[PDB]
Amino acid sequence: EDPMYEQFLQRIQAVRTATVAKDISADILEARHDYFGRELCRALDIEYRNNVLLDEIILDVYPGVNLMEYNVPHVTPDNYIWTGDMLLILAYKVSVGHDSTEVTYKKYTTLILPVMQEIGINTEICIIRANPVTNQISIVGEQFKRLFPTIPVELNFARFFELRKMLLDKFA
Ligand SMILES: [Cl-]
Ligand SMILES: [Mn+2]
Repeated sequence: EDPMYEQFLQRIQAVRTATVAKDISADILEARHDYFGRELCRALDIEYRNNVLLDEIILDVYPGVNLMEYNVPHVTPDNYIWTGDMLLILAYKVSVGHDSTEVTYKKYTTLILPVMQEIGINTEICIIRANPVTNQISIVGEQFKRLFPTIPVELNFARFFELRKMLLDKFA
């Protein structure tokens, strides 16, 4: 009787269509991504956000920026850390493979770093990935690994697994 679980259960119970069920599956994958981020930020004593506009990040680190003379792409990374000298752009991932990591890594690089270079904010793209089966944590970003060499998260993706399995069983 978690509310998140009960609400997915109810939709899986209700769904008749493979088409509508695709949306439930994506929402489960999203909720799983967000649970990892929430837990990861608690373990690291860093502020949890999910999807902050790049414009909002620039204004927090440098409120005096003359924002009007930059083309700021309207991307929403998962989170960020501003140390006072470097900006760490964070994305969370829950996956067994690398591909989603490499896709996002390149997306964030193409879209964030150039305007940040124009502004003069030292920025680095970091991705943290949880394997939902083994609970192994893979990190990309040299400075993140320096700031957080130990990550004491305790994770449990079983509820997410059970929900997805029930969908897959409904639509063999
Ligand atoms: Cl994910
Ligand atoms: Mn995201």
